[PDB]
Amino acid sequence: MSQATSQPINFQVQKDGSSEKSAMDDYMQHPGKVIKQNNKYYFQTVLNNASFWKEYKFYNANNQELATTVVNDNKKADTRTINVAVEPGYKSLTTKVHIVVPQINYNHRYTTHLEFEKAIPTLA
Ligand code: HEM
Repeated sequence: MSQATSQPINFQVQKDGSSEKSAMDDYMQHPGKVIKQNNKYYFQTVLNNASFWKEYKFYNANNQELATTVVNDNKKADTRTINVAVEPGYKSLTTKVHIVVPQINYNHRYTTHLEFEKAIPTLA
C-alpha cells in the first residue's frame, strides 16, 4: 500500500551569482510539480530539447546532493521528465548542468539556481 499526492509549483532558473533569469529557464516546462509518494517528496520537472541535456545534478543551498531520477526519457517528444528528491521547506536548488549542442560545437558546463515560487509544501 502506497499513497501519492501532487500539486503544481512554479519556479524560475536564475544565473549563477545573480537573480537574473537564466537561459536554462527557457528550456524547462513551467510550472513544475511537487509529488509526495509514501512520505518522500520530489520536484518533478520536464526538460525540453532533452538531447542537449547531457548531465544535470541538483543540490540544496547547503550543498547536499539531491537524487535525480528519470521518469520518462521521451525520445519522440525530445523531452525528459525528471524527479529531484527534495524536502518540505526547500526554497531553491543549485544545479550543475552539462549542455551539448553538437551541430554548433557548443559544449558547456554551467551552475544555476532554481528558485521555487514558494517553499516546497507539506502535502497531506
Ligand atoms: C538545453 C539547452 C540550453 C541550456 C540549458 C542553456 C543554458 C545556458 C546557461 C545557464 C548559460 C549561462 C548564462 C545563463 O545562466 O543564462 C548559457 C550561456 C549561453 N548559451 Fe546556452 N543554453 C542552452 C542552449 C543554447 C543554445 C542552443 C545556444 C545557441 C547558441 C546557446 C547559446 C548561449 C549563449 C549565446 C550564452 C551566453 C554567452 C555570453 O554570456 O556571452 N545556448 N546557456
